[PDB]
Amino acid sequence: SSQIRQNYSTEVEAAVNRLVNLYLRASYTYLSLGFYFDRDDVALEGVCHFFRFLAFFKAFGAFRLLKMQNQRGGRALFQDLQKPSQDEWGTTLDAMKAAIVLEKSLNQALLDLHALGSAQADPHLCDFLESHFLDEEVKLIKKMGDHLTNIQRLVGSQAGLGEYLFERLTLKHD
Amino acid sequence: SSQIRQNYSTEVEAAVNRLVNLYLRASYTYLSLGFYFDRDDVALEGVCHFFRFLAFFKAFGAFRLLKMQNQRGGRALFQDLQKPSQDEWGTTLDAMKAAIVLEKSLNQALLDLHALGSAQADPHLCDFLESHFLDEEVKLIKKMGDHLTNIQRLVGSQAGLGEYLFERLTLKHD
Amino acid sequence: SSQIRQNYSTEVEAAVNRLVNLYLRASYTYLSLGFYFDRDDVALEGVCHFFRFLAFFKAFGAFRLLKMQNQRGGRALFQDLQKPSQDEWGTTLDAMKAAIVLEKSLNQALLDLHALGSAQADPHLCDFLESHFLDEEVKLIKKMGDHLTNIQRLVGSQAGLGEYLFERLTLKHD
Amino acid sequence: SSQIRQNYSTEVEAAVNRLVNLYLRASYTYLSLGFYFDRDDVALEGVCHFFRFLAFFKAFGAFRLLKMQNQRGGRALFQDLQKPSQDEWGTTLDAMKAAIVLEKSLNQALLDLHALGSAQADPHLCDFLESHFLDEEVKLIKKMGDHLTNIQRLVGSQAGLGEYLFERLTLKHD
Amino acid sequence: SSQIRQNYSTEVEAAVNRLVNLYLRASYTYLSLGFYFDRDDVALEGVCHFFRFLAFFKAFGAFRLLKMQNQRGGRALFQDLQKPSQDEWGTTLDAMKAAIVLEKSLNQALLDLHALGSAQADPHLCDFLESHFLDEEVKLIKKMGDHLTNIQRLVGSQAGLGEYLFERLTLKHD
Amino acid sequence: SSQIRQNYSTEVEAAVNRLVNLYLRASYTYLSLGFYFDRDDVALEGVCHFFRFLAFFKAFGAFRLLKMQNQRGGRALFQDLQKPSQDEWGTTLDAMKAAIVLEKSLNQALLDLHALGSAQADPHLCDFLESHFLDEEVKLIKKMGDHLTNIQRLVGSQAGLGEYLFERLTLKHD
Ligand SMILES: [Cl-]
Ligand SMILES: [Cl-]
Ligand SMILES: [Cl-]
Ligand SMILES: [Cl-]
Ligand SMILES: [Cl-]
Ligand SMILES: [Cl-]
Repeated sequence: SSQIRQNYSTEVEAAVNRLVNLYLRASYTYLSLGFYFDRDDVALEGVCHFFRFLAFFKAFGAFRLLKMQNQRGGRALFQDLQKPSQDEWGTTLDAMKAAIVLEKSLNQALLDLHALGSAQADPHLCDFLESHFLDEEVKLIKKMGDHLTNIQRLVGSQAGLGEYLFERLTLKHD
Repeated sequence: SSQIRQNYSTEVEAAVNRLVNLYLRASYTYLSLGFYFDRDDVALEGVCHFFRFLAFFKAFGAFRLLKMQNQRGGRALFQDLQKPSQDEWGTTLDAMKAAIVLEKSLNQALLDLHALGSAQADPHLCDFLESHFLDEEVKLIKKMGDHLTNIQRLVGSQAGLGEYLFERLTLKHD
Repeated sequence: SSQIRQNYSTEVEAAVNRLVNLYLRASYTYLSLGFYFDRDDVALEGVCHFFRFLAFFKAFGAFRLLKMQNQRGGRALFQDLQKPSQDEWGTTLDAMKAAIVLEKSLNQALLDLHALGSAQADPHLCDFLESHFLDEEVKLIKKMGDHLTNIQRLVGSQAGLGEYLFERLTLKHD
Repeated sequence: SSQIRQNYSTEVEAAVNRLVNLYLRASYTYLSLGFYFDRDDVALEGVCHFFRFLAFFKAFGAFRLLKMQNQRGGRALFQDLQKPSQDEWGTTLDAMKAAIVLEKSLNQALLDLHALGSAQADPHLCDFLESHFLDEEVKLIKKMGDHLTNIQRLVGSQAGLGEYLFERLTLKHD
Repeated sequence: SSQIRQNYSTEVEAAVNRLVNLYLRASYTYLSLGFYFDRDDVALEGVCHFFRFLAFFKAFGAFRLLKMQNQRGGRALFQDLQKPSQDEWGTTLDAMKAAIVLEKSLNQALLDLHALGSAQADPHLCDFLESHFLDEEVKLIKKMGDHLTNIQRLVGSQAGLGEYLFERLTLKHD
Repeated sequence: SSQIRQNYSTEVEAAVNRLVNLYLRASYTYLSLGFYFDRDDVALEGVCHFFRFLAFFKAFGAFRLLKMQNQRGGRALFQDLQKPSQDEWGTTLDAMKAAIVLEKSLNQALLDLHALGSAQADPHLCDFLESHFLDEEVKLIKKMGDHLTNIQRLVGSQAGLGEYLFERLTLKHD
């Protein structure tokens, strides 16, 4: 079969392809979230920019996984990409909750693939995830949790005021 | 008649003169809105600056239309410029609603003139509007809609606080 | 009434609004003169540029008056802007004569408002006109008189030659 | 409904959403083509880079369409993204033929949407496609046709030699 | 037939080839006008330079049309280029009148090809002409009309003096 | 007749006009060759660029001849420009052979005009050709001969491979 493949199981190869799909689905979800916040009747630029950046970031993750698949002699296989779970995303709070849920699911998938790699004595795979994904993911979830907490603190009798202030004073815009 | 005029109908020539009037009326309306927000008892600099800029922008549009009238061999004809519809403009929300109404009317006038040009097989006219007015107008209306949405989100028990915060954190001032 | 208004009569406030109208009418007249000289069958760029600049200059004068109205606690009130006195402006000589007539009328209006301010013991108003309008106006009328004299000297059996040479050698173009 | 929507038909809105799907599907197809050419048993870097760039370019096209949908007051709706038509793409020639087929299909979709816009008297839509998509698409198809011709000229008894030389001397690598 | 041709009619292809011929004929006419004004017994450098530049400009137009023909998959076909209508071009006025006549004929040909493109639902063709030819042509005809008017104003008892002054003070030389 | 003409025969004047025609015909032939090699089904950029440059170079030669005609007091006379000998130009080899044939014909025409000048004791004419045309022409024919030899060496069982390699490694492209 492959002239380069070594210590690279069919199980890991398949799970890498599945993880690419999950990252591209996440990218697609973030594209939808970003354009929702760009609507004239939502109009929260800082939220749009936050999710738009994550769409690019998740696509980059898929690209890195696909590059690694080839470096190890595996074969990239693509599947249909499921549309995002929602067409409208509600409030900034609703969206940030959905994002944390998505990220925890991606994180569990990274942890599951790491555990498979460990079980299969594939240290290149384990290091790859540890070096390029696990800490990036922990840092992103921490940031979303921080944001969630600030959004929640700003919700009261005055939800619109809080939603505006969060977008203007925490999120990057211009 | 003209040594240069070619494929330039009397109907388009007249409609161009009418459109100049509409743009200058819009400029005048924006001058009034700007100075209203500069009043010591209104005092919203960011709103003043927003409308003052649009007054200049609409005058520029009229200048471009008049330059084109001459480039095509038509004759600029000016009519009286009607005073703005109001002497006092209410809240930022009231003003931004009035501006969107004005812009939609200008947009319909651009679309009507484009349709006349198309019907008269005048592609220079059509391209002129498409290249210098149609997208500029769509972009401006999108921005006003975004602003309207943010102003509306900030209205509640605390309308003054919201009006101040919008002017300070969304609109350009200094 | 106003939290800032002091020593600012209703008569001066009204006369300031009237003077804004006169300056905007003058701006409009200069816009018409400029585009007339831009016609393919007139084609005197230096004359077009001269009047176009005056259109901007007169609008600036109206802006300064409106800013002052607000600084004093008065209320800007806009009226319809009458179309210019002519649709076609004749020769450079005819146009420059019309401009001097317009400027003398604006000057008389400045002098009349100054006299009202003096009579009402409003030195801020008097100084405002003296510092930003009276000398600017005298300088502009002197320049137009100089131009008129040169245009007249160039009129003879060869009026077209003189009109061309004045536009090329006295007026700014490029 | 929308505070900004004007002259924007439901038919165009739906067709824009469909066109976004087509552009994202094209991006996905190009991602697959690129990683196929990055395989250790294919190893044609210049071809990988060509298709990888087109994946980014087609995603950019979808982003521009989605931005426009919002600028016009329409609502972005996403659908499932179908996996590419092939898992393996054959030779450079096979791939370049598949790309031209894909591009002609995207081009027909642009032309169809332009015709709908024209029929609906939507000049903003027509100009948008003309200014940002029609010529870009014609230029890309011309380049692929040029490439196809050069690949074909290099096919003979020595197909591998030709495939290597095309990748090294025509396509960008490093 | 062509691997790239799409939505490109035989009628448009033929009309593009005809238009190339017209632009090259115009270039040739301008070459002749330029060298006539370079004669020692004509000696009007500014007029020579004006027409020489237009010869280059019209050739550039033909080059752009030929590039587009290829981008669309059509086939460039060249025909004999007819010599200019005159061997001697008379006065600057005679020449500028001939140039405006030539330009109006080229403009009508552009408008005719645009109308054919519109009728054939070929928006790439329509946009190409609108973006690279229609406004350039309107601007050039406006300039020639301006020149004609100035030349005419300078004709009187003293035609030679006027012809010299126009060449020295309006046209670019050095 | 001419105030400047001296030692400039009617025979040389006529032959100069004929030579201008030949150079412009050559320019036209090179324009056709260049656009043929730009076809999507030919696609040899380096060959297109080679012939496109020669089209410009031959037009420059005609311009220099026309400038000289005027410097000597002769009168430029233009004739119809015959279309190129072919609509399709075959292979790079076929085209380069046609170009050498064209250049040898231009060279013979230069030599014939030089011999006429010598016979008529017109040393300005002789020097003009020697200084600006004879060596340029010898250098160009040497380059085409070098190219012909390299194209011929690359023709064998693998003509397409050779044609590609010549265009990529000898001719300038980018
Ligand atoms: Cl499937
Ligand atoms: Cl009236
Ligand atoms: Cl009224
Ligand atoms: Cl679904
Ligand atoms: Cl023939
Ligand atoms: Cl003939």
